[PDB]
Amino acid sequence: VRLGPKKPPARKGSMADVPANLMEQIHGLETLFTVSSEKMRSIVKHFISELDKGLSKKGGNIPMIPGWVVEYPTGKETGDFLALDLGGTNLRVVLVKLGGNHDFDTTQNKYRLPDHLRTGTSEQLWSFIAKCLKEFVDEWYPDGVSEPLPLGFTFSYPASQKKINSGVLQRWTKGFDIEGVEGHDVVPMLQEQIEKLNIPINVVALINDTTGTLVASLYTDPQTKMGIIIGTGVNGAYYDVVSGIEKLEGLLPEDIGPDSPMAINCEYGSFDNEHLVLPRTKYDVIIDEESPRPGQQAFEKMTSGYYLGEIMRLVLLDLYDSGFIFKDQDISKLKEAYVMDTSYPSKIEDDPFENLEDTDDLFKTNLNIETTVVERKLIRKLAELVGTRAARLTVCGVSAICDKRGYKTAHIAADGSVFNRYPGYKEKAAQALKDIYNWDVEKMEDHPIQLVAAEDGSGVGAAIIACLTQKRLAAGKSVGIKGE
Amino acid sequence: VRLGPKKPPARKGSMADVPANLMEQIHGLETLFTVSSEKMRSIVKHFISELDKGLSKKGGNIPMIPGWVVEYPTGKETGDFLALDLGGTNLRVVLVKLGGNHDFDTTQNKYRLPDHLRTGTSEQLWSFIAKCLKEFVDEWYPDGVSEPLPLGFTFSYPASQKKINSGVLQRWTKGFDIEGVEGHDVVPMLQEQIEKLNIPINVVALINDTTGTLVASLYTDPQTKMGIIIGTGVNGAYYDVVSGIEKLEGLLPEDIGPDSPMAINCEYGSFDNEHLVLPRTKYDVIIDEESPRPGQQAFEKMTSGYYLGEIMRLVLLDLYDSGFIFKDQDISKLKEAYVMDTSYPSKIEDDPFENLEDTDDLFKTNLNIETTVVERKLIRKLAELVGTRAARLTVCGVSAICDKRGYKTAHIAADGSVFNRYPGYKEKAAQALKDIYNWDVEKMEDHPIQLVAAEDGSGVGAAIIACLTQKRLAAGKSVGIKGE
Repeated sequence: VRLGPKKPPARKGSMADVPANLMEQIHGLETLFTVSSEKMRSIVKHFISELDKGLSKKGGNIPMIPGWVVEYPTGKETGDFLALDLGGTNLRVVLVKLGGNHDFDTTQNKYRLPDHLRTGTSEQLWSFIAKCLKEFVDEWYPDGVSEPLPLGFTFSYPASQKKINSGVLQRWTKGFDIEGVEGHDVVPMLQEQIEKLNIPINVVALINDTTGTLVASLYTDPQTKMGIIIGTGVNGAYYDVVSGIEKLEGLLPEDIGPDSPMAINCEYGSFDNEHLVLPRTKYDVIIDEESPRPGQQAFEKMTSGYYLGEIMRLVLLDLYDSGFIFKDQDISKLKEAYVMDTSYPSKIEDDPFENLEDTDDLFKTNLNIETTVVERKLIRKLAELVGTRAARLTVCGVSAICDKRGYKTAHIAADGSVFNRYPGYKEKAAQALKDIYNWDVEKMEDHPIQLVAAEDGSGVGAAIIACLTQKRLAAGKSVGIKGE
Repeated sequence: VRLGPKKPPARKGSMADVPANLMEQIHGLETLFTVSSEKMRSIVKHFISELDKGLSKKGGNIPMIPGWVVEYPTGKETGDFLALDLGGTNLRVVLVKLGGNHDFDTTQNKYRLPDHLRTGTSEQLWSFIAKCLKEFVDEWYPDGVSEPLPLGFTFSYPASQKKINSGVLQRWTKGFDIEGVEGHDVVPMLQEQIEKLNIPINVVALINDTTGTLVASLYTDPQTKMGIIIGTGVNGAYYDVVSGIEKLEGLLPEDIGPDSPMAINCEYGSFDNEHLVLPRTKYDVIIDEESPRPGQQAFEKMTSGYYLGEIMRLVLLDLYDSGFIFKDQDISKLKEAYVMDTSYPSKIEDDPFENLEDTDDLFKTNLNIETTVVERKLIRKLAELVGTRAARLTVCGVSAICDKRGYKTAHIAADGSVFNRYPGYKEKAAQALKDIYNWDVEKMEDHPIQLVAAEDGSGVGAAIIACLTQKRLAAGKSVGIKGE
């Protein structure tokens, strides 16, 4: 039925019928968008320097935020832990029972926030969350608990913390506008409503979701060396060592000593805001100039899935202006910024046909543009270049973290819409790693450093970080700066 | 992010808070929609009697159509062969190179049919298809070929054939309405257009796609015993033996002997149109009575994914009318036939939350109905019952074919949107085979009869049947009834 259920083979992609003038333009696009293996190596050297610089006292464009997880999960932890994952529209409550053999069981609910909460009072927001937590606990522990359930709170809003059981909101985003919260620690605000309702929970950790991706995945997969999100936003987290963090010198208690692990939330979207190494094209420059913050987020702009259609849009417009393509078409829909989302390069890269009929129907239907087959062949080459460049640049952050820490082998626990859904992304990223290291290895499943699907960072990961944190808190081991 | 990239585990699905009166209706639904293994076995006995009846001279509700493939592919076939698949919106052209080691390579194009084709003239249709084939051959064979390319034509319209290289259209479907084709053999009509354009192709076979699914999958997977489609429509194909086909007695040449294999396209959607054996409910009766052809396609109506939402819509409306659910809601959407497509039970079965928030959002957003959590638990149970009943009744068809032919081990090469995408469908069907055979086996890979993904029947399958047929035609071996 249709093409049958199995993944169609890649199209042959003959260029024999493409006229010389378009072939010249395609080869021009290859020089603008191709990232050489040696170029990746060059970017990784700079990236390692900038990781180091973000951990220094002077700091750098990469935040390199300490995540206050100062131990590795062993996979042998047991017990019941909660996670709260607060988004802009919904929250999720997860009960994780850790089985102590790299395994876990989950029970989870999701609650839609009423639309007035976002602009309501502080107390009503924390009240709503505590009400959801009471309803969930009352059901799953109808006879109560012997000890309070430790909870890990994924709060992925700009926030700072001097210890793991704290989060001082810096500024509301994802929609919110509530008074009396910016500049305050949210952990006591949530805990106060929890205690007001006599719910047996202690909020012991506040985290970024990518730190949670790292930790949940290392609990299940002991080869895990990094958590990476490759989607609309981008981020990476990994464990560095305290002796490598100059900006914490003089701030730590003796029980977070120089050889302690320390999870880092890199927030590396701002890598190369100086615009030195990343291969920004005139199209990337336009994107940046037209973005909400020109000059910010350089690495994110170069690797996020959000921009991949817009790159194509601007290139196609440039080709149309130069008189090469769409000569007798009405291209008005193409002039709309972001009209081409990530589905465009994805559907074009997935097209299994030599005549590129999926790509034909996509342009005719969505943009009112008729194409010749050789135009579609240029379009398909361009989509391939854009998806492949994004993968090759994302793996530079992977290779920089691995080389910084001396990981010769690693599983890189990955999540995000580009990793999970972009066509051929896993193949592109594996070939990119192989190109960087020049490995003599036949199959991608045998690569020394390889991306694998992550465990749930904002749910499971927050619950396992709560476990690790409660173990320290109970023993009186520090999980923050001296005195905090 | 979200719930992380891996399939969430199944929800716990506690029924502890469901009031007694609603819990009685839930258990009533479970009794009504569960198909016991004892009932599966009984259905299979009647299904086998009906397969035998369809092959008899007097015939029966199951067509049991001889497919005129009278040999098994060995996997040693080599060479270049074409397939054409004509659907209602497009046609697909496929070049299949057979490697001689159960292996093949494909090169394919897809041509969208001009708007006017479906209602234009026969000449317009066959001339369009020939033009597409000319453009395709002229490209992949620019210096021509040393022998004409044999072509398999997947023409999945009601048609009769007295030999494989023929198809006399009975009735257009899929929106076609072309004068001067019904009651005529379409093979010479296509061949004439190919010859007018001097394209080096011989149309050697016309097939139903399910016959293609059987043969392509047996070429690649020597354990294949059946091809099965579980989608919007349902069908199954397998090899019987000529001595087992009474309705061909007296009609065959000596070289299609009593021991020859014969592929059968069952068209078993009409099994039990008498409505005596399948466990219909009043809801299935309403679906049949309200359908375009009441009393037809009984087995299709009980196993196709097309009706799974509509079964739920009717059950839910019945429970509302009875006063049990949605009291005080505006249920007018529930009153629209086919408002609930297959995505409803699919999304509901995938909902990972104990409070069924995905199901809550689906009902509010799409149906304008607010639910209590206990209503959603009834809705979820109903979706599981409906998907599970469909899987177990499809497995009765599989088990009837295996038991008819004495297959105690088999790969069942499966395709269609239900098999490929319906949540948990592969585990539902594997459990159903274990139940009917009462196998003492823990792991699915140890199951002696298993559904596996099919190879492409309408492309690769048609091309492989062209290959088998060409070898016979060249040698003078028959592929049809005497004299045809």
